[PDB]
Amino acid sequence: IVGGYTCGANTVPYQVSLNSGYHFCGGSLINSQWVVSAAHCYKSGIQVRLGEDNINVVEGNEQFISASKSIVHPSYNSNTLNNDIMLIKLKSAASLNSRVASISLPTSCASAGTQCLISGWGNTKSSGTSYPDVLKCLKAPILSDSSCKSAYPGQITSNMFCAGYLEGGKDSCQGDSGGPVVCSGKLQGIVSWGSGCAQKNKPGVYTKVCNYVSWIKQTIASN
Ligand SMILES: [Ca+2]
Repeated sequence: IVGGYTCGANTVPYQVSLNSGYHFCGGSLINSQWVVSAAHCYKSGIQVRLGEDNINVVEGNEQFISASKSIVHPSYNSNTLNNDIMLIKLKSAASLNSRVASISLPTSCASAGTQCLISGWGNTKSSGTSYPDVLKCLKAPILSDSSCKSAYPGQITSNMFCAGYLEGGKDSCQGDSGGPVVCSGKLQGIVSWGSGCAQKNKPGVYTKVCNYVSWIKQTIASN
């Protein structure tokens, strides 16, 4: 997260870190046994780390649980990042409490102008590299479909929305991928892609979660 703020420990209780020896992507806990992340975060050997603030210090609220199964969206295209969503089932159920909690799925899509909270352990510089140990946050609005398409000609599908600031300076970044965009208490987006980070006229691009709720629910019901 570029241009954000320190969230505060365990204030984003649905935020997870995906670990394969190291933090490599975010995710969102959607019930005691399932995480939503970005398909471009897929790899084998995932440990899901819940209840994290400092990802380099054991602070006392962590739950570390191996993935038992990963399910990349059937229609994920890694070239276009269309359908950039995956589900991860945990080998055991998380213990849910105030610091480790699921985030509600949307019943309806969000609209341009709604403010949302984007979070993660990704890069904090736009012309630099610095990776934080503690969770970072950014409040940002959803942008219009037309401004999104104008920023990224020929690239925005019906499964993508933009959020952030066209002026630059405030965005998600490398290492935030797979993490949440939460708007009025609902998971509306997944950190997906963008040209650089926090560049002028290059807002963040997010997977549009509301398009996937039917797939999420049926997948959970049969797995
Ligand atoms: Ca920790």
